[PDB]
Amino acid sequence: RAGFVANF
Amino acid sequence: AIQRTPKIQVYSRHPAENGKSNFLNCYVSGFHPSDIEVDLLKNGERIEKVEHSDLSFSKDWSFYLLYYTEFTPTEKDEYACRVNHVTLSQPKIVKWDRDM
Amino acid sequence: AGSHSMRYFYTSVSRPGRGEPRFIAVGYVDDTQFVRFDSDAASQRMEPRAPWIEQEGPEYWDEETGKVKAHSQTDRENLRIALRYYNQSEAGSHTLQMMFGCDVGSDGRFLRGYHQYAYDGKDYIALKEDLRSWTAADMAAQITKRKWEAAHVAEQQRAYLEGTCVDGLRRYLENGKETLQRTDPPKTHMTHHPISDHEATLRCWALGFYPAEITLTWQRDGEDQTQDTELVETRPAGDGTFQKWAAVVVPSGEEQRYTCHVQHEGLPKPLTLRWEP
Ligand SMILES: [Zn+2]
Repeated sequence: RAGFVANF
Repeated sequence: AIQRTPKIQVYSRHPAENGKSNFLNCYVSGFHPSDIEVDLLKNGERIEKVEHSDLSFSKDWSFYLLYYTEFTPTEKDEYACRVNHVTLSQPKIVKWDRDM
Repeated sequence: AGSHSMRYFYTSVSRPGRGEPRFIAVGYVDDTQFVRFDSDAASQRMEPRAPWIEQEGPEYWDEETGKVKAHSQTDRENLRIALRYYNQSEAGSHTLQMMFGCDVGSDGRFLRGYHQYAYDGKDYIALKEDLRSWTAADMAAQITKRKWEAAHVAEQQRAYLEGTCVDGLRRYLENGKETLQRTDPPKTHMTHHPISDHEATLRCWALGFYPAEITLTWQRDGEDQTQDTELVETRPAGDGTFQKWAAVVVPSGEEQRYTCHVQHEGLPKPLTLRWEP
């Protein structure tokens, strides 16, 4: 179950 | 941009015995960037129904791929893996050695 | 096994003049892949790659598909940001890789978490071990670090890694118990290959083992042969097991000075092998 990422 | 050359291993799933069906593997690892061409050869000719694993990478961010196909080895037939990558001047051909 | 990991690996590769970046995602429990997403594939869905993950209801597949597509979009944007940060042209192809995951012990307790990026194969930014701050590798990455500090990205990721990530891993381990918990020991043997009248190769083999973690070493007179050992990378057999061998070149007649040593979680005790003609 995956998490999330953010913009650079 | 970092570039790393592929490590190449060609090998059977099971110990070969002439006449018994098996799987021929070409494992390419440690390379970067990810674009790469991999063919399994039988007596110099490209084998057709060849599958491969989903692109993934190791702790050091280098990629690895497994290419495989069913096969039935014999005393006579030569097998090899041919690999091209941007780090290679020319395609690299690694012959299957049943003791490796 | 004594500890377990859940890991996701993301690769984006820009294709200038050929549309949006290629985006590939794969998820693993230990050394077993269980999902994939590939932007080139027609389904545009997260897809199963291990039997036990198909026990997940349809909500799962919809949700995981939504998340991986949102991830693809963000890393697409990320490739663009990086071009600007590094003042690179739109003509070149570039790679953005992302990995995250959690390790838990056999007691079900959190051991460590990861959340990190590499750009063109080099470390860009990574969540440190205490899950509270960032290792940013260069000038560009400090801009991202400042941005993520202000939005408290470290706390969001710590909560994910210690919470949902661990919950997910435990659930997968339950559903895939019959295969995921196995610790199949290597079957070992040794072979001898003459090179000349002066030398031969001794090769120690480990076959059929899971998980992939293994230590295979040669000793001469009880001493490490680190700088004289040919040691290949652990490789998949294709049937869910792994293979490895280590070899040494030995002077003729000196075979008995050499021992092969095998450590693997599946072994009741570490193995010592000798050449037995
Ligand atoms: Zn000593």
